[PDB]
Amino acid sequence: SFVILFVTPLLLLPPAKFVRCAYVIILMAIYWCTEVIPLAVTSLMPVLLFPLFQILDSRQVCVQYMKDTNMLFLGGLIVAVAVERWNLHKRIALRTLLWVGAKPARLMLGFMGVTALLSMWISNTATTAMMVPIVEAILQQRKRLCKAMTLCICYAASIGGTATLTGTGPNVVLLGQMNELFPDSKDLVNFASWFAFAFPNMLVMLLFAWLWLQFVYSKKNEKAALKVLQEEYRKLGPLSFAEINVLICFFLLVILWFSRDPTKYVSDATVAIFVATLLFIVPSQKPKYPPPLLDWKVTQEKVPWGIVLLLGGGFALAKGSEASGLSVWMGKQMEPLHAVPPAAITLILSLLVAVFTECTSNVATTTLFLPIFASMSRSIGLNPLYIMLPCTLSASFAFMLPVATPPNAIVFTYGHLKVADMVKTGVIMNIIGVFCVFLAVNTWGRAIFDLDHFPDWAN
Amino acid sequence: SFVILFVTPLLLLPPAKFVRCAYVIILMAIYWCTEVIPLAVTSLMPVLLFPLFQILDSRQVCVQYMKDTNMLFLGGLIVAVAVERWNLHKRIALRTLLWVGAKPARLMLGFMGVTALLSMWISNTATTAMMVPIVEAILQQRKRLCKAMTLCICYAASIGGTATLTGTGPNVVLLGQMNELFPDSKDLVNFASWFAFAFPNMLVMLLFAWLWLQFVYSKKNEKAALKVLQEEYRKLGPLSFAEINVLICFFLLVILWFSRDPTKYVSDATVAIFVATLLFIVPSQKPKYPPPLLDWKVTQEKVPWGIVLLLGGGFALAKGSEASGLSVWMGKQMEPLHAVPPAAITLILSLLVAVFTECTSNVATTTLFLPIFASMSRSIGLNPLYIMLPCTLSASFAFMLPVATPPNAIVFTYGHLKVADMVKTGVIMNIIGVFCVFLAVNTWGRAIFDLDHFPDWAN
Repeated sequence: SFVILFVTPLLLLPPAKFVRCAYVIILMAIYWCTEVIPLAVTSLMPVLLFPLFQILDSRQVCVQYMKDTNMLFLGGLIVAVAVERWNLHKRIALRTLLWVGAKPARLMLGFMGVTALLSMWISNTATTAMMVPIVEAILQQRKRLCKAMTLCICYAASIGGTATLTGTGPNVVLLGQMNELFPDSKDLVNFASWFAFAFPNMLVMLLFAWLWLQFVYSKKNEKAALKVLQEEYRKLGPLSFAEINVLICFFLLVILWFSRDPTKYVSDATVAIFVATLLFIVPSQKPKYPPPLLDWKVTQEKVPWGIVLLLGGGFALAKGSEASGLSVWMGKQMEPLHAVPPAAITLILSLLVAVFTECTSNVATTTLFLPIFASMSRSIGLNPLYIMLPCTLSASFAFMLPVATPPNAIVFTYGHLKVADMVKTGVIMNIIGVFCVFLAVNTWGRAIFDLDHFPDWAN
Repeated sequence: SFVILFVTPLLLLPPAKFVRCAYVIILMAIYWCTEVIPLAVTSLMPVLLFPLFQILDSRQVCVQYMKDTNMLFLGGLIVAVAVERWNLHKRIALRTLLWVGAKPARLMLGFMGVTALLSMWISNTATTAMMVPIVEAILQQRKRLCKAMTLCICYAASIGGTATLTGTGPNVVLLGQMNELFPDSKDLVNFASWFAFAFPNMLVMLLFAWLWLQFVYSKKNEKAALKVLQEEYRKLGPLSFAEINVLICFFLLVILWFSRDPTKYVSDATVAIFVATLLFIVPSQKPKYPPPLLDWKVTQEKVPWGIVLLLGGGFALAKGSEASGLSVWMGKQMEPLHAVPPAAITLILSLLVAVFTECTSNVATTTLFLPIFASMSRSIGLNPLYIMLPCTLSASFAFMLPVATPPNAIVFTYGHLKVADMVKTGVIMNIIGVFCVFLAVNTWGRAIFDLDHFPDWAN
């Protein structure tokens, strides 16, 4: 019940400041998992508790909630709001679905592919909420096929969100934790490098996921799917001037992100804010002044400020833990794990994170786990990325339960899925994702991020 | 037109870093006044421009957008959302209106008083939006009386918002500018001290405003007003458990604010966040688990995150100006004003700010003006509060034009008001407010804030 979770851990107070910080983290973790209070409200607990426990005064805690990574996430959110408002993502989805065809194998392949590619830029929740209605329309016009198609949308959304830093919350958590715990790693992880590392990983995950879904689960079926796609495309209207401007702004954002990383004042957040500002200036109609692509009302009602506060609370947790000496204590405690082969450590941690994300939020899960893993990596003399990147990717492997991530809840809202089918498919999804992420980290992740050597920024 | 304001100042680039910061500030000021892009989007321009002009890199700029004052404002906003959601503010308004009576003089007095007291805690926009419908209902059940009653609601809302730090945006701007420009002034300005200084000032403004409105502008009229108030009170329902809990949480917030100021880790933001968190825990119904007073959905859709970003942009402007050496340059330039008597300087500045707020947002106006006035005060060896407090109070004196502040727009949305009547009444409002604020700053503001001496935190 809520009462036992609300009251009992809060009254655990009877020590050292690192013990108080560990208590704050454990209480926040319990509130993350149990959802007794909202995620953003839980993320505000550092402001409440660190001054009370004298870890950081209110000024230090409050200045941790908006940062470079948080601003980059906000800019990406604004761009995503612009894309969703002018209905460009559905246009891309329908165009690519028409291009790939409608035969059931390639139909599922195209659905998973477009969901993954759109989830790189649009949020996984929004991508799933847009894509599932098309699946429902096609199915209405086999039970195994229905459940496979419902699962594939959320599975591909979760996989594709990992490909870009702004694609999913755990990636932004990883970037913020890298800047907090390892400040000397100046933009080593960025949009270009993270893309170069995760997009092939995302493609491998998508291919193996599609293969497994074909394993576990035709003319007029193709004709019905084509009819549905064409009818959905006709009501979309002609490619409008606003959609063209949004696409141009998005392409400019992508080009500036990938070109910035082929003193350094300009970062990825600067590019995101630049394009977001342009979205409030670029007209939505031909002048023949026409309204801009975005106004502050829709940006206000559509931006998930709760996730921004969640990221800020994660950064405040990192700051309080680093200042209070908790991270040093954890590193000293679990350095006797320097006897294990790093590969086995990565496999075990990825499996544990993938399992743990089935019960709680991906962003909260990676927020809780990344400081511990970074302390381990610093203690055992291993590259922090070599641990954090696979664990950050595994934080998005919410495949077993509908309550694991909002895309699973969205797909489970429809009646084609039961809990049992989802858990049987999701265990193999978790194993496949862990294997693919392991292979990527051990094969081309090493070249991109220099995982073979202990970096200087890890001390 | 928008095009000339969009393009021409942006292309002014052909110098010294302080010149570039001054250019950024001037461009932001033009965008504040002209409203070419939204206020929050304009507040994000430091992130775009300071890295481009090499004043501050993206990490320094982005960390300025959430701070102690911004968190306190957010907590107060959450508490206000809780009050508005459970319809407690309307209950207080109707109860006090029934208590004061319905005779036209005391009717207007009670309306102005309750609007001022509610605007201390609820936002001026929300207070006006709640209060004007009661006025309309009473009037429906003399043209001069109608226009007087419509003006008085927004006038009292603007006056009452000054009484508390969270009452209006300019006060939060003043607190943030005090922490930015004068870091050594540890919580010299706080909720308790600002209340002790401004609540008598607010009362004097309210009394003189009511007197002037009676100057420029009965049984069954009283009976109709009483009938309207009673009927509005009956549909409100009995005092519910949720309203009692919200009132208790509000009283706890007020008590903790006033008792904290009869190392220092706990601040007013800590109290605001504590009460806001309690609003997500305290039940809204008798357990007989019942839903809490707040959930994150309504808090998300009701909190003005745009104003939070506006405050953050103001803090980033202050940081970039202080770092770039612009403030030193302005102080050196306008120290030849050390020949004027401080009282004349305060009168002139208060008049200029009160006039300038008629054309642009109060928050933007005080954001633009406070750094210049602080630089003046530092240069001429005068207490910065002795200049900033009257100017911060005058920033809320939006009385002449409907476009000056959202309360004026709300009251002007109804047809009882024309622009001419509003400007004639508002010029005398501005003069009266400037005089009252001058008297308060020179009589009891000196005792509270030690305005007679140049403080050490002003260097």
